[PDB]
Amino acid sequence: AIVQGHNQVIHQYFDEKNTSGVLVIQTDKKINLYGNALSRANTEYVPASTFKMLNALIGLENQKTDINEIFKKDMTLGEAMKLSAVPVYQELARRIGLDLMQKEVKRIGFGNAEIGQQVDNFWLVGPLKVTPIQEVEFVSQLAHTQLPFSEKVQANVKNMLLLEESNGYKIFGKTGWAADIKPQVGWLTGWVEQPDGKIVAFALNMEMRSEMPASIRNELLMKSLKQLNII
Ligand SMILES: *C(=O)[C@H]([C@@H](C)O)[C@H]1C[C@@H](SCC/N=C\N)C(C(=O)O)=N1
Repeated sequence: AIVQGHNQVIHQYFDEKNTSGVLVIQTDKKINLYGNALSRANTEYVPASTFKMLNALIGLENQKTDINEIFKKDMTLGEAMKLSAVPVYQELARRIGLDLMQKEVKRIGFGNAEIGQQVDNFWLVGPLKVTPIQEVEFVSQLAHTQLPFSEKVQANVKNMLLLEESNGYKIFGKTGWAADIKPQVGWLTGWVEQPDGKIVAFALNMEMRSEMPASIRNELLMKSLKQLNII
């Protein structure tokens, strides 16, 4: 059920950036693998900023914040979803607390579900790790309102993840970059809502280097989605 797709062209997209990457695509429970390092799909990596999605779900579900709260630029949880915003989501993680965080991460079963003893950095340097296949499954469940959280909480977090609209397609997702571990890990995890309402989920995972532009992840994602006729 998890197979290499028609990967002739996309393999070369990653080769031209001289790095190792995988793109996982999930349609209705069919998963296909693309890129030039397909073994990455079942390899565990720190989630980095992609964990903000689950942090937000947990914080909103447990009424540790709400979508209108202004965190002292002064900004909301949703505004902070796009930005670096280490202070907002670190503050939210401290409000949740280590015990509730570990309980929720175990209930969701996210990755290896281990968060250690420091509630405000376990997603960046370990010990929490997750595979790209696990990330695409998680975000597919979010997109379909199938996670075990309030429907309204899931809708509110989805609304924070809109990256852009084009020609009737909506692209939702979340970037991550673990720059302080070696090798560095880059993420772009999300989904496409096609004009007729169909959902196609993706998880891009690649080795980063410090000279790369952050936009390299979106660049590779968009050219691959176009080649696959997903957009
Ligand atoms: C999450 O992955 C990042 C922080 C919150 O941990 C957040 C910030 C930027 S990375 C900043 C450094 N750039 C290169 N080393 C980011 C991202 O671009 O995905 N996410």
